[PDB]
This record gives sequence, structure tokens and C-alpha cells, in this order.
Amino acid sequence: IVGGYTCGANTVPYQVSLNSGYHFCGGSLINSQWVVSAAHCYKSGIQVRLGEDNINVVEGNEQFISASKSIVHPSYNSNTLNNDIMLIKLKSAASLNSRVASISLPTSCASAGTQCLISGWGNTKSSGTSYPDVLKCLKAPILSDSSCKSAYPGQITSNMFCAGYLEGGKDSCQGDSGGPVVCSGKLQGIVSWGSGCAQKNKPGVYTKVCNYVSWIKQTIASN
Ligand SMILES: [NH3+]CCc1ccccc1
Ligand SMILES: [Ca+2]
Repeated sequence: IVGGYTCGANTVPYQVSLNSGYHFCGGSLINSQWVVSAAHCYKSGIQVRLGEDNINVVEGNEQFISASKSIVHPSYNSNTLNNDIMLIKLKSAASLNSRVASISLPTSCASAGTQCLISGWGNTKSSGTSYPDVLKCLKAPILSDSSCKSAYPGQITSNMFCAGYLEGGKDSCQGDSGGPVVCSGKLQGIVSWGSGCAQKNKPGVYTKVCNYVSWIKQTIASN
């Protein structure tokens, strides 16, 4: 997260860290046995880490649970990042509590200008590299679909939206991939891609979760 702030421990209780020996992506807890992330985060050997603040220190609220199954969206296209969403089932149910909680799925899509909370353990620099140990947060509005498409001609589909600031300085970045965009209490986006981080006229692009709610709910119920 560039241009953001320290969330404070367990203030984002649905935020998960995906770990394969190291943090590599975020995700969101949507019920006690299922996490939503980005399809471009797919890999074998995933451990889900819930209740994290400092990912390098055991602080007392963590739950580490191996993934039993990953389900990349049937139509994921890794070239274009269309349909950049993946479900991860936990080998055992998370113990839900204050510091570990699910986030609701949308009931409908969110509107341009809606303010959202984006969070992660990604790079905090727009030039260079600095990875935080504690969770970072950013408040950012959903941008109009026309400014998004103008920013990235030929690359935005109906399954994507942009959020952030056209002036730059505030954005998601490397290592934030897969994590949540929460607006009005609902998971409306997943950190997906962009052109660099926090650059002018290059806002973050996010998977548009409201298009996937029927797939998510059907998939979970059948798995
Ligand atoms: N705003 C761009 C976020 C991002 C950065 C690098 C890889 C994936 C996603
Ligand atoms: Ca920790």
C-alpha cells in the first residue's frame, strides 16, 4: 500500500495473508472455511494466515490453516487478468472471533465515488521498495468506468474497476495482490493489477466481485 496508514492490529479482521514460506498475497475471509483471493495468486502449498498484524512476529491472535483446495475461476485469463478471482477452502474451519471475522459479499455493485478500504502488506514505495511488517490501509474511491478505461485503453473489462487517485501517490502495490477492497461493509474488489503503483493517471485495477457472487455462493455450497 502506497500512501496509506498503519491499520492497527486486527482492525481489518477479514484480511488474510497467504503464505508459502513467506507472505505472497492477500485474501479475504468470507466464511469460516473459505477465502477469496486473486486467481493470479494461485499456487500449490498455501497456508492461510488469519488474525495477522505483524507478519514476522507471533503476537497472539493468529490462526495458521493449510488450504485443502483452490478453485480458480473457470474463465480466468492470465494474459488479460479477466476473471481474476479464486476461492481457497481451509482444511479446517477458522475459529471466528473479534480478530478473525468474515466479510460479507455484495448484494449489488458499488457506484463510482463510493469510498472503500483497501489493505495489505505490499510495498509502500512508488519508486523503490520497502515492505512493511504490519498491515497497511488506504481509503480510496471507486473511479468512473470511463476514467478507468481511459487510463488503460483496450484492457478494462466489465469484470474490473479502478479505484484510487488519478493524481497518484495513493495505491495498492506488489504484495497487496488478492487482498480486499471493502465498500459499505461489502467485499466489492480484489487487488488485481495496474501499471506500477501510485503513478499519475495509472490507478489500481480491481476484480469486480459483485459479478461473481452467484459463482462464489454456488461453488462454496457444492464444495
Ligand atoms: N495497483 C497495482 C497492484 C498490483 C501490483 C503488482 C502486482 C499486482 C497488483
Ligand atoms: Ca503475526
